[PDB]
Amino acid sequence: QLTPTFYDNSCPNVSNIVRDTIVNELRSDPRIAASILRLHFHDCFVNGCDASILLDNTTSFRTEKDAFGNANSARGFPVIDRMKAAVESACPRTVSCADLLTIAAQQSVTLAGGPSWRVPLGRRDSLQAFLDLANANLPAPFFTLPQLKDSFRNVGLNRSSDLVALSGGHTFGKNQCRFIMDRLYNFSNTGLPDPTLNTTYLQTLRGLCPLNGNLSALVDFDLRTPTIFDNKYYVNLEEQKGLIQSDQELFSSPNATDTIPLVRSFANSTQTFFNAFVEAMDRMGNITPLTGTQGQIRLNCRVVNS
Ligand code: HEM
Ligand SMILES: [Ca+2]
Ligand SMILES: [Ca+2]
Repeated sequence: QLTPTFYDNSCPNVSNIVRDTIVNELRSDPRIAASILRLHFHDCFVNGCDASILLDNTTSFRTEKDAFGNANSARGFPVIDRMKAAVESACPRTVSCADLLTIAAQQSVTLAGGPSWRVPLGRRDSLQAFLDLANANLPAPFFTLPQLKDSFRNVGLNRSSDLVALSGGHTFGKNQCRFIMDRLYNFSNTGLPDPTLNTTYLQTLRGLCPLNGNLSALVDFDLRTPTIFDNKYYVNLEEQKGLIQSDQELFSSPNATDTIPLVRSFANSTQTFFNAFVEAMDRMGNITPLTGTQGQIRLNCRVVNS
């Protein structure tokens, strides 16, 4: 069983070391908090939160970094190496990369203005990476609501609250133009924009992402508070201003009978959202972890110990 007090004796200052690292990085890169939270999400959705995503290529297995959901998208790996080194110095061979990334995700949310809580700990590190599983398990922005629900259920999160609350991670961070081009100019081969996208916002997004333009150009997920972790993400959905298809479907999909009330509830109360986010985050952080003597305490998050 994972427990929040796992390192209270072996490495009491682990959380503080992680926090300090993120604080320093944020000065030069205000996007790092969002990036780190996303890394934890992509870790947990593939064989569980086992730091499998942090592993680099080997001649026996490919890195998840080349998955369709990670390539030229996932970022912040050097920052993780930095805090890991700092933690190894303070507490040699004690904190697993999987736990480190979980704490980093929680601290990132808090630093961005979100809720503060102690995450369950005790996870251990994987002995391999899973590229095929990542391509199969990571959801895509073009998924319909039923597909989004299927993706979450596939990894163990059955609750619509899990999906709606965790999608709140899009209250900050960046998104490439490439992922919304269809919504802007030709959605579902209709030759028309996605009707669920607010027409005023459509104009703005088209100006940021012109047809035949730079597909790698970045746009803010939350037009209200781009770098602050708050419930504004849901207020946007209510006004048809969710950035990607998967965002707006939580409120506009024909299958959203169960998610609409959750979206409204989170838009109406920050407390309601924050409570749900912590609950969902801990549930996601509890997906098939390696514990006890299973796996290892990786010294270099990029490679399995030898
Ligand atoms: C429900 C399905 C989800 C889909 C389809 C999805 C899709 C995406 C896409 C397309 C991007 C843009 C990547 C890029 O342009 O490079 C992204 C970014 C991001 N996502 Fe999600 N996401 C989902 C769920 C989540 C969850 C559960 C979290 C965390 C709790 C999360 C946190 C983030 C963050 C913070 C970013 C910004 C990262 C950065 O700026 O570096 N996402 N997501
Ligand atoms: Ca993983
Ligand atoms: Ca925000």
